[PDB]
Amino acid sequence: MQLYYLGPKGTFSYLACRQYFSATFQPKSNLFEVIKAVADTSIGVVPIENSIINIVADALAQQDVFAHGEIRLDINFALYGNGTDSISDIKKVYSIAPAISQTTNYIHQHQFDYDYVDSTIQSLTKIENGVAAIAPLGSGEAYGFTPIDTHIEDYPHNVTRFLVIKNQQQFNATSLMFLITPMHDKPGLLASVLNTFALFNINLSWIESRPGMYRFFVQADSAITTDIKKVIAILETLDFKVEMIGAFN
Amino acid sequence: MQLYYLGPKGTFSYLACRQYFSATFQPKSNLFEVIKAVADTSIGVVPIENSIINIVADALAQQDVFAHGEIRLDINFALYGNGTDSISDIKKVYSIAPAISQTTNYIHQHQFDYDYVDSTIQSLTKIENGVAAIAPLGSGEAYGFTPIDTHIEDYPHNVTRFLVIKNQQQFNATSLMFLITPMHDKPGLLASVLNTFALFNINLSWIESRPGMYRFFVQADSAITTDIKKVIAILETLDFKVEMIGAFN
Amino acid sequence: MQLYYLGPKGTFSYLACRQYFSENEATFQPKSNLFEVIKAVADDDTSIGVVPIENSIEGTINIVADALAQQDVFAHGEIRLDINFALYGNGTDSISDIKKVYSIAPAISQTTNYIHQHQFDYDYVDSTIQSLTKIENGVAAIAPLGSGEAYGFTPIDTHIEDYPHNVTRFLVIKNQQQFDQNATSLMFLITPMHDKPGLLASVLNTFALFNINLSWIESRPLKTQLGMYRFFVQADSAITTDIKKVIAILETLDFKVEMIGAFN
Amino acid sequence: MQLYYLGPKGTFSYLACRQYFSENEATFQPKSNLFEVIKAVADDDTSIGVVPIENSIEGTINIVADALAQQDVFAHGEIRLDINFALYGNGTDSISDIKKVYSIAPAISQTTNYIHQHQFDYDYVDSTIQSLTKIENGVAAIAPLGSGEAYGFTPIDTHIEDYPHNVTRFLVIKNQQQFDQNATSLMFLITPMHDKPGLLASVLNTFALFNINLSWIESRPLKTQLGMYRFFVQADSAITTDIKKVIAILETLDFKVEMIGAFN
Ligand code: NA
Ligand code: NA
Repeated sequence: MQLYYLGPKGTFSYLACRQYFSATFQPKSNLFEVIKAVADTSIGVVPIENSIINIVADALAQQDVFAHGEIRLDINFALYGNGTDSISDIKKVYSIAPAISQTTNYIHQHQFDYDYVDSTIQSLTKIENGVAAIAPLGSGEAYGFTPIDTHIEDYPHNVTRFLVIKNQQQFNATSLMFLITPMHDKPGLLASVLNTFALFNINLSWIESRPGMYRFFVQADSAITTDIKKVIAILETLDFKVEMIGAFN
Repeated sequence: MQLYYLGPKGTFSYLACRQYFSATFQPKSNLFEVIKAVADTSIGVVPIENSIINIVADALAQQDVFAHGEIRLDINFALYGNGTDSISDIKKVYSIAPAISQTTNYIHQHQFDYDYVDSTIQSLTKIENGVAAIAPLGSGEAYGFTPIDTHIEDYPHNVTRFLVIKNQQQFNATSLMFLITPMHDKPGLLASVLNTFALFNINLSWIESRPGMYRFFVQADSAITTDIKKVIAILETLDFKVEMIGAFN
Repeated sequence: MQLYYLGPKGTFSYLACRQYFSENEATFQPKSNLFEVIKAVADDDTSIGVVPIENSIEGTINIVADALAQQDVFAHGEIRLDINFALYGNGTDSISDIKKVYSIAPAISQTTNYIHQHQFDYDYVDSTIQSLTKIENGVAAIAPLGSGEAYGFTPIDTHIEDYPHNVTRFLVIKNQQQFDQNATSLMFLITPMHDKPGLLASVLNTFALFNINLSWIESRPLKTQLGMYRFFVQADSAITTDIKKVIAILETLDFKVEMIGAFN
Repeated sequence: MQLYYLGPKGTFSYLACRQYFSENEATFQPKSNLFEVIKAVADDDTSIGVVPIENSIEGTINIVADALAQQDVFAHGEIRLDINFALYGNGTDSISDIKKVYSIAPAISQTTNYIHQHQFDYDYVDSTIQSLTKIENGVAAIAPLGSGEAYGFTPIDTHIEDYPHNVTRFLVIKNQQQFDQNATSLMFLITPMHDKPGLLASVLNTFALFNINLSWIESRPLKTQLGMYRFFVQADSAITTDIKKVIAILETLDFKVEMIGAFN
């Protein structure tokens, strides 16, 4: 049971693999390579919402891969030092760009100097007297480093969402993921779609547009119900191609 | 007139700077750094739709930066060789991961071996006898390289969209960009919004959700009109915070 | 205090007045037609009137809806009347004896399956008391259930209506515009200023947004211009912030909105 | 061929029949009430009937709407009649001479500002010919414009209605259900199977989706159950693919849909 995910050890992907469903781990260098692998009858963990995905949504649409589960990662950044450098000894920090913005206020509270690095790995490289790396919690410790502080990010409940993927359309599910594709351009296509679910009061937890026409990624809090089959009928009558790409709990 | 954008010379950002509004160029290492700079009373070019942006949408929301123009880049990949290696001499190619997926069929038509590289710069490094780099057209030539072929991507009209940004809320505009933020959670908030514009038949060219609540990025094909002021009134009555973040032609 | 309604005695209006009011807290004042009823309420400051508003079986509610639109009169309550009928005869006859019935037109129309099942011959009369005067051996009157006993007659048969849940809704009306004020249903007049496609949907979509039920929706033509309409709507809500929201939205959409009623 | 309508001669129905038909392609058959009209059309296979459907000023359209719902009768066309009135007198009198008018109730209600401006005293009569019989020195009849000249009288004054664009819409009805077939407006009966909030909006929202205008929307109560309704809708469209789409959607939403009319 090969579990393909974005590596190396210590990424968000790996953290969510581990911290959630604690199973032979197979790290991949980026996501194209993890989707390919999954699409051998194996498993994959891979982000969809707000990561630090075109590719993912896209393979989901190709029917190369299907979503059987969800995992929501508590985004969290730590500060890693050289071993009892105390926080007040940190002169300078090193982190990738998206993480500097996640933690820009922390940098400021403390008036750290800072600059950028291609990797969290490279962040760890820079650690020395008066130098700390901002990286995800649970991640510096893969390579023997101990946080100076933790929950470092400016905003309190930032979350990334991860899908469990397979090459198996094998979906008692109580959340459903749909690709809804317009067969022609007209005004208000997204509106059509949202309104059809809202007829039936089917709450949509997540919705996404992707290509100047767009197709639609929607996720609904509800089981396979007769109401769901109705909105499907209506959408098809409205000219939407409808394929279910996820079903889970 | 410092023009801040994502570098180095030969990125999509730079290409759109150049090919569109052909002006003192100031390349930046990534986008956080270009938004900061813009937010000195200067200019910025920066992508919003489908790039190969959390950060961008986010600064637009902070009112740190405002959009005064649009540029749509014809995505396009070329094949760069060592100088009359003909296409049939290419054994292997090197490119970043998102570009391999853009061109996966081209790789296959020709049965190239392939692997990944951190950069287009690094792609160019690998060029030798029997080795070619897949990179954006107009980009290998910044560093003296000539395409083996061009329009290499699998799908024909992929496009990225770029905003012209400023630290100036100084908006005769005929496209309008709004941040619409819900003051509370209830079902169908996005629906509310789309339906209000559709009352007035105001076509929305682009719409985006971002944070488990969401705020909304919408762009409307219409001027500052009395109808637009109406939908604004309605949205405020519905409890949406409304700020205009873009206005252009 | 005056209670105007459509007479003569034994109409459905009259019955609604009996069901819903004491004779010893109102003086009953029958009028000849609905125009007169509304006119009397309009001019008598210590009056109410009871007037059909939904599912009349005789005569149009438009005249009532127009009085309300022009604010000649105001709605201060509603009452629902079951529309049921009986067969009234000579005290002797059984149903097997009846050869012929006489009835007002509205009553025939509601009891036609009845009339047919029984193969009665029939003819029309101008009023229920008229009906009653045709009674003799083998002749019956079809009348509002309980109207024959207002004149000293007895049914041969009752509950003879063809449908069981036919209900006419009446308004209790007054010439004063000041309403109960823990009101739990609201009536609005809503008038578009310009012609636009989908005006009614607009209105209904707005109330749905705040999940507020409409128990009644009526339209009437402007009459001052071809093609234009106004809307009558009754909402199950007290006057709340949600309600002020829909009015604001409707006004932004260029409808004028006015409360024409409020009660329980 | 029979043309049933509400009499006697000189009603608005009668006038609509004159405006819209030859006497020499129909035999005119007045009936006493709308129930009789609909009943005659229902039983006469070579018949039409002309019957009010929108903006009646006298008497309810519900009976017509119910006949249509039960498919006793079918709509094969519509005609619009201007509702206008004249003052009819003794050939001698001028308006300055008139002390008193007599009129049917519906006519008083539409000419009341008129009556008031001129300070006529008035009273009611049961029909326009009755009106006409009250005429003498200082006494006039208010009647449908062109109905006095059906009996040999002349107006003292015309176009005396208080509003200029009051229009009653009539249906041309038949007991056969087979329609014109380059039809450009469609009438549907649409009935929900279950009670749900926002049923009417559902229907209207569905037609809007395909940008199809509704020129008329009416509701009627089920009557077999409390609380339930059916919907009458007239759509400006021929029978197209868009139309088949809305019906499919409506049926998916658990309405039954049936064509009750189709014409131009
Ligand atoms: Na009953
Ligand atoms: Na007129």
